[PDB]
Amino acid sequence: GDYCGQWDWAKSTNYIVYNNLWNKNAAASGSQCTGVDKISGSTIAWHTSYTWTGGAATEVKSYSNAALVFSKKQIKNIKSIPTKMKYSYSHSSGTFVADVSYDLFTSSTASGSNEYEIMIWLAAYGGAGPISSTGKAIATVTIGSNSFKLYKGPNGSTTVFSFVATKTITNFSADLQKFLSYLTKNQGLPSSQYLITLEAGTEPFVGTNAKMTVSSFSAAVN
Amino acid sequence: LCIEKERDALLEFKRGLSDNFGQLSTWGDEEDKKECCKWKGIECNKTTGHVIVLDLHNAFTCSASACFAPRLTGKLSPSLLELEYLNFLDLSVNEFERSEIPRFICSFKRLEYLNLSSSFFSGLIPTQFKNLTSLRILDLGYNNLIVKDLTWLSHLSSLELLSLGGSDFQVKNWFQEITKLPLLKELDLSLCGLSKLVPSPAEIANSSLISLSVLHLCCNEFSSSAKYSWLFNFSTSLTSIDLSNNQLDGQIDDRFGNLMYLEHLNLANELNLKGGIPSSFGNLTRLRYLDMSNTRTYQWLPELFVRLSGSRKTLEVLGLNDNSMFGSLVDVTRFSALKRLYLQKNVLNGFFMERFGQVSSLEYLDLSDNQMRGPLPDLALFPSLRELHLGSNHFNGRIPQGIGKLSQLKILDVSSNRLEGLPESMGQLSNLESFDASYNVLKGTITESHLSNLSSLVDLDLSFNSLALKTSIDWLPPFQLQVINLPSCNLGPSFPKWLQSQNNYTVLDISLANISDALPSWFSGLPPDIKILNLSNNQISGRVSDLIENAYDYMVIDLSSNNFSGPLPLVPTNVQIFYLHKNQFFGSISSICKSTTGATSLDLSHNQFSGELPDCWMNATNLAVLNLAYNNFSGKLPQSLGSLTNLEALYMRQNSFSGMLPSLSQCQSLQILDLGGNKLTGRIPAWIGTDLLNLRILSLRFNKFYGSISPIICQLQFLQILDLSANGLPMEFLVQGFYGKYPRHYSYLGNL
Ligand SMILES: *[C@@H]1O[C@H](CO)[C@@H](O[C@@H]2O[C@H](CO)[C@@H](O[C@@H]3O[C@H](CO[C@H]4O[C@H](CO[C@H]5O[C@H](CO)[C@@H](O)[C@H](O)[C@@H]5O[C@H]5O[C@H](CO)[C@@H](O)[C@H](O)[C@@H]5O)[C@@H](O)[C@H](O[C@H]5O[C@H](CO)[C@@H](O)[C@H](O)[C@@H]5O[C@H]5O[C@H](CO)[C@@H](O)[C@H](O)[C@@H]5O)[C@@H]4O)[C@@H](O)[C@H](O[C@H]4O[C@H](CO)[C@@H](O)[C@H](O)[C@@H]4O[C@H]4O[C@H](CO)[C@@H](O)[C@H](O)[C@@H]4O)[C@@H]3O)[C@H](O)[C@H]2NC(C)=O)[C@H](O)[C@H]1NC(C)=O
Ligand SMILES: *[C@@H]1O[C@H](CO)[C@@H](O[C@@H]2O[C@H](CO)[C@@H](O[C@@H]3O[C@H](CO[C@H]4O[C@H](CO[C@H]5O[C@H](CO)[C@@H](O)[C@H](O)[C@@H]5O)[C@@H](O)[C@H](O)[C@@H]4O)[C@@H](O)[C@H](O[C@H]4O[C@H](CO)[C@@H](O)[C@H](O)[C@@H]4O[C@H]4O[C@H](CO)[C@@H](O)[C@H](O)[C@@H]4O)[C@@H]3O)[C@H](O)[C@H]2NC(C)=O)[C@H](O)[C@H]1NC(C)=O
Ligand SMILES: *[C@@H]1O[C@H](CO)[C@@H](O[C@@H]2O[C@H](CO)[C@@H](O[C@@H]3O[C@H](CO)[C@@H](O)[C@H](O)[C@@H]3O)[C@H](O)[C@H]2NC(C)=O)[C@H](O)[C@H]1NC(C)=O
Ligand SMILES: *[C@@H]1O[C@H](CO)[C@@H](O[C@@H]2O[C@H](CO)[C@@H](O)[C@H](O)[C@H]2NC(C)=O)[C@H](O)[C@H]1NC(C)=O
Ligand SMILES: *[C@@H]1O[C@H](CO)[C@@H](O[C@@H]2O[C@H](CO)[C@@H](O)[C@H](O)[C@H]2NC(C)=O)[C@H](O)[C@H]1NC(C)=O
Ligand SMILES: *[C@@H]1O[C@H](CO)[C@@H](O[C@@H]2O[C@H](CO)[C@@H](O)[C@H](O)[C@H]2NC(C)=O)[C@H](O)[C@H]1NC(C)=O
Ligand SMILES: *[C@@H]1O[C@H](CO)[C@@H](O[C@@H]2O[C@H](CO)[C@@H](O)[C@H](O)[C@H]2NC(C)=O)[C@H](O)[C@H]1NC(C)=O
Ligand SMILES: *[C@@H]1O[C@H](CO)[C@@H](O)[C@H](O)[C@H]1NC(C)=O
Ligand SMILES: *[C@@H]1O[C@H](CO)[C@@H](O)[C@H](O)[C@H]1NC(C)=O
Ligand SMILES: *[C@@H]1O[C@H](CO)[C@@H](O)[C@H](O)[C@H]1NC(C)=O
Repeated sequence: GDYCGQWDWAKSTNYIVYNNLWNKNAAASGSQCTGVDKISGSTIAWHTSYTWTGGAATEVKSYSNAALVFSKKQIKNIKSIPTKMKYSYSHSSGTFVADVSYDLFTSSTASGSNEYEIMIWLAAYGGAGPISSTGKAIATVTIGSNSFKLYKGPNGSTTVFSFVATKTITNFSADLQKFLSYLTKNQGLPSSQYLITLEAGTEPFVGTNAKMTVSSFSAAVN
Repeated sequence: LCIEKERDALLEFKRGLSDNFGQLSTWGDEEDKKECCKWKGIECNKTTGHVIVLDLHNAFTCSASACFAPRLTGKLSPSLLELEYLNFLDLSVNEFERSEIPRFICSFKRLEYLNLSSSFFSGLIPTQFKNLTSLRILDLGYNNLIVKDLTWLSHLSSLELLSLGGSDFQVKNWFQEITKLPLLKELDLSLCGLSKLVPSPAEIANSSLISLSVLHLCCNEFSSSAKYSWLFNFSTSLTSIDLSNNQLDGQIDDRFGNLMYLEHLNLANELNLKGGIPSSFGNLTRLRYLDMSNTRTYQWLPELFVRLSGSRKTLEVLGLNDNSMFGSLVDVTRFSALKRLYLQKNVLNGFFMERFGQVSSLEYLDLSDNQMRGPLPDLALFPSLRELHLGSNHFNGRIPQGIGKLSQLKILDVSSNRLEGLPESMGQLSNLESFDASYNVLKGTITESHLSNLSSLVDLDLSFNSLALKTSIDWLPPFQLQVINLPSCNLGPSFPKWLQSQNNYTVLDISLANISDALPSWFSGLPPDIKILNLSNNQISGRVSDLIENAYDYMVIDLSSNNFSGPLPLVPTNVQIFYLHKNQFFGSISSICKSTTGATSLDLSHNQFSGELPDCWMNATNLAVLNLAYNNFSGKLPQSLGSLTNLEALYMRQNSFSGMLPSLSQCQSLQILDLGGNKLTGRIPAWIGTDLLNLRILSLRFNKFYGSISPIICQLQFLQILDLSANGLPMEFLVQGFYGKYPRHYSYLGNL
């Protein structure tokens, strides 16, 4: 059942689907109401729907997320972070700005303040793009038949690495350990960082009568 | 001055594009819009009316983890050929149809500035670009285009700037084809896969030896001096070199120091610039900007300053942050034009001394997350500071009485140091927006003069210090502060009077202050959007039933460890942790969950509460820490507790609970369950061993449990504590919006 509370959640076995309107009061005069549809072992299914218009349209408004709870394990000692995702997205009229992204974080300690953030954007609409200190990609990488452009920039203390798919992906699947290890070898993330949170959702900036449907979101840390 | 065909053309061009956010709203065929040259983005020649400038370039604003751009998402219309004489076309940071660069652009023959950068222009350059012979400056950077033949370039002899960054660059011999341009002052090849394409010594011999001045080569996978050595063939006449983000594993080539005019060098975000700058850097003379951030250069700091002494007088910005640089910081004033110095997150273990007898012009200084010691220097020598970052070190002494001379100072961070006191003279700063001197060893009383004359203050943070803050009784502060963290500071025996005057704050932490009167009547009109109120650990009194306001979208209410009284204040609607323990409340808690609440942790323990627990816990499903212990409670455990899908700790010790224990099957996840001294009866049920697999502490002491023990309780195997006497038979929770996007994790397991 769909539920509209600001910080409401729904623990679901392996995955927790938080709805955060962590930025509702952006003068965006609107409402968002999320909700889980199906459960099927490793694969979950969910949706949201929203209408954020006006106020501050430079900003994100919410990150409904599908999250994993897992044995927090060091980046060195992950063999595989397999995942897949299938969705389709529906909107109306004009000024539709938003993205669809994974969000991973890392800290020194299993329970520490987020120090690194890894976003992997499957879709960018309307002019929505990742925090970049330059405006321009540090590098372009190809992983498992997907081509990604990497941006890096600062969210206060967190260093946010963001991969952007050149092909706006409606059917993603990959090993996020390849992404994590690419960063460790090449950009400079320490392998000693502990992987803390895995999230996958959408960040809306503006939109009207929107609705995301997730056919599946399998994900793991092995 | 405006020419008719041009408006007509410009209007048909607009008819194709979809501005959506404006920008093109000032364009129209209307009488009121009748001069096209006073429109946004057009400039016309003063005598001939023909348009010369068109730029629909758009920048983008970044908030939080995301940055946004109003891209034009239109079709780029060839009616623009009619403009005839434009020396300036800029369509940067706009998305059109993400398509070929239209060939009609090359049919201009009077362009000098074409910038199509950071759009989505794809495919490959039309060869027709060779017709554009008139082009002084071309930017085509950061699009999705592939570049395999560079033949046209030869024809644009007029060029003085070419960016081809961010290309599928696959050209074996650019060196030849780029030295063909007589006046190319600046070249950008960033993210062009330059490393795979390396100029031969031979191709460098058959070349034109252009006088090149500015080079950008960032994002090319070089990793050694080899694949970028071709650079030093312009040793004669270079000024900027951008070799940032190159996986550079090696010591920097001493050649750079030799270059006579280098004035800007970014080698930031490398793999290992072992050591650092060599001695040839003593020969650099003029220099302005150096950036070795995130390179792991392990170098003695004052030898770096020796090796930059070639430029005491020219160097403006020095960025050596997030490196393993050791040493001490001595005589940075010697660098007379240094304005920004970024040394945070290094391994520096020395003193911030400055004894040159000169004055510095540093506006921004960051020495945070080091190991530094010794007292601060007289900051009167650093008057131009706008922000002074010094946290996470080991500094000592008082803050110097000369800090009062920092007028342009806005931000001061001296957190986590061992400093010992504040001068009155910082009641003179008046531009200090955020002042954080938390976790130090400051001692003494802060008078209103300490904070006199500081109108622009919005953040004050003096946490966990041995400090005192008493103003005069009739003092009116010149500041309204959104953030007020004054824990472990005695603010007055009386509730601080100055807070009657502050109405803009949204986080109030007055805890462990020594306070003892009753809650003042004025404090009820507390600002309507407070998210964190921590009044705990005092001797505050009053019945907060009617002294707090409700549903103000709280996030953290902690009113514990006081002499408050009355019945429970009705819980606000959006609060997440609501702590009322260690007080003198009493009465029902029949009001807790009549209204829906998403509190994740409430603590009602150590009160004089009473009654039968209401059966409404499905109106608060989100609880994970329930703490009703140490209260006088009589009644059956409400079957509603079965409604806690997530509950991590259930504290029910030392009540008068009677009856059987209710179905807790659906609360499969829990780690702590104690019901000590609860006078509860019934057999120990199966579901403790059956559905409640998760469990670490189980205490059912001094109750009345009849019946035998199920042996199935041996199947938990993570249970650490078991206590079932006298019957006759690494944990935490989260607060979501705490740091904006990022949640906060709070620990609650304690004495084991
Ligand atoms: C074809 O079209 C293309 C598409 O547009 C054209 O491309 C554009 O070219 C423009 C130039 O023509 C570029 O504009 C210039 O940008 C630079 C960028 O560097 C600064 O900003 C970066 C991001 O921070 C800012 O951005 C956002 C958005 O505004 C804000 O949210 C931020 O708050 C921040 O704004 C700050 O800056 C202002 C400026 O004063 C402050 O007053 C504010 O209060 C804000 O604080 C960032 O990369 C830079 O920061 C570095 O250092 C920081 C701390 O110093 C650190 O936090 C960063 O992470 C980064 O750190 C790195 O380096 C440090 C060492 O410094 C290391 O320690 C660290 O490890 C890292 O390695 C920097 O903040 C900007 O400097 C320019 O500003 C000057 O010029 C414009 C006008 O053009 C003015 O508006 C400015 O105020 C300023 O003007 C005067 O003032 C200067 C001194 O203050 C003086 O020196 C100037 O010369 C001048 O007199 C421009 O803003 C544009 O970026 C670029 N865009 C793209 C997409 O490519 C292309 O040119 C065209 N082709 C052509 C023309 O041929
Ligand atoms: C409403 O307000 C009240 C009161 O403000 C809040 O209740 C308080 O909350 C505080 C924050 O949690 C808490 O302070 C923390 O206590 C932790 C446990 O303390 C242990 O270690 C101390 C050592 O202190 C000794 O040395 C210092 C320094 O000289 C002296 O000042 C002390 O007097 C002692 O001599 C022991 O004394 C205790 O017995 C415990 O063993 C601390 O761990 C924690 O410190 C950590 O954070 C500090 C931040 O600056 C940091 O300096 C310090 O080094 C610690 O670092 C932590 O984080 C790093 C990084 O992960 C980690 O590696 C470390 O291991 C550590 O985890 C704080 O000192 C108060 O004790 C507490 N008071 C009460 C009554 O509960 C209340 O929470 C608040 N309301 C809400 C809702 O939050
Ligand atoms: C810093 O700059 C100085 C001066 O340019 C460098 O020292 C000088 O290096 C040049 C090299 O071309 C020497 O000039 C020539 O040397 C040859 C012998 O190698 C000689 O036969 C020529 O007649 C000519 O003099 C020069 O002697 C030398 N020393 C000076 C000028 O005092 C120095 O190498 C640079 N520093 C670093 C660390 O590289
Ligand atoms: C604006 O237009 C005038 C003429 O329409 C230009 O003036 C010419 O400038 C060149 C070089 O300065 C001279 O050799 C010509 O003799 C000038 N002609 C006339 C009729 O004055 C002027 O350069 C144009 N400027 C811009 C920026 O377009
Ligand atoms: C690029 O420049 C050349 C040189 O002017 C153009 O070639 C001319 O094309 C016209 C078209 O009929 C002929 O009448 C001329 O005789 C040609 N001249 C030469 C020297 O070949 C060419 O058309 C230009 N390209 C574009 C797109 O304008
Ligand atoms: C009261 O506090 C609010 C914020 O909680 C201030 O509002 C913002 O202040 C910043 C400061 O530079 C501005 O950039 C924003 O434009 C302000 N936004 C809004 C919506 O007001 C506010 O100015 C404060 N008021 C006073 C008088 O101190
Ligand atoms: C759970 O909360 C709801 C509100 O969401 C309570 O419903 C209200 O009850 C009062 C009287 O008790 C009615 O006058 C209102 O009209 C009701 N409002 C709504 C929105 O339904 C409900 O009583 C609570 N449940 C328990 C068991 O206390
Ligand atoms: C080019 O550089 C190399 C090494 O830096 C040098 O030996 C060669 O003579 C240079 N040629 C010119 C023309 O500068
Ligand atoms: C603040 O200090 C300045 C400098 O002495 C002075 O001009 C001004 O009058 C002072 N204001 C108050 C209220 O003391
Ligand atoms: C309060 O609790 C005590 C035992 O802890 C009990 O003796 C007393 O009767 C209780 N008060 C009542 C039932 O009013």
